[PDB]
Amino acid sequence: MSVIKPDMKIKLRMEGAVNGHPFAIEGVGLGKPFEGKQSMDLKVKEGGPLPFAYDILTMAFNRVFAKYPENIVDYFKQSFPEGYSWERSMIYEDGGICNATNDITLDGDCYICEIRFDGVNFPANGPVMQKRTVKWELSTEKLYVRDGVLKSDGNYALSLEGGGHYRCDFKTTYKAKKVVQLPDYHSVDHHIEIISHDKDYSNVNLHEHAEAHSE
Repeated sequence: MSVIKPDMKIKLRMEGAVNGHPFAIEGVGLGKPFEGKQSMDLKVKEGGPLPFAYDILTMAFNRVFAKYPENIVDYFKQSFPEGYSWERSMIYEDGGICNATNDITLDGDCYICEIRFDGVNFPANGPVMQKRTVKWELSTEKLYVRDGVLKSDGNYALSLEGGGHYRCDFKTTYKAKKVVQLPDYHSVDHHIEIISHDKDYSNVNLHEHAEAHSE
């Protein structure tokens, strides 16, 4: 509790590859852990202009920024100052698959995030490589306990240019770096949005709003 403040800073770096194309992105941000809101400025440092849709990256760019009611255990605010890491697979319906990890530490009032992101098998004719995505729809993450850690699933969808949706299945494992109380089964609704961007998304402002529920 005492380590989590109403306003806290974010620093992150992402390294990765999509279809073998390497890149690196750094971010600085700000968030309100109790109101479940955060914003960040992201700059592509290497591998730009990115030849794939930026939207496959945005949910990789921290569940401490989610509004939790008093009747649901908060795995994430419990884990600090030591922090926690996660592991995630994102399986798109045309066979592209992204794996990603994130190690989250706290230094003072600033979350430090190291992200590895690796996607493969995106077809050259598909919405990702041709940059035909518009936005993520509202995403409901379902969290449950297995083997003493916290897992989650999600059936998410990107709306496309010209209509229709592009489905992706998310599978996440969360691992706190210290012993914490484990929550019951519950949900978190996420709204993610690219607020601003330049010509080739070398500069992007990203916003997220997340709230937890269980009834």
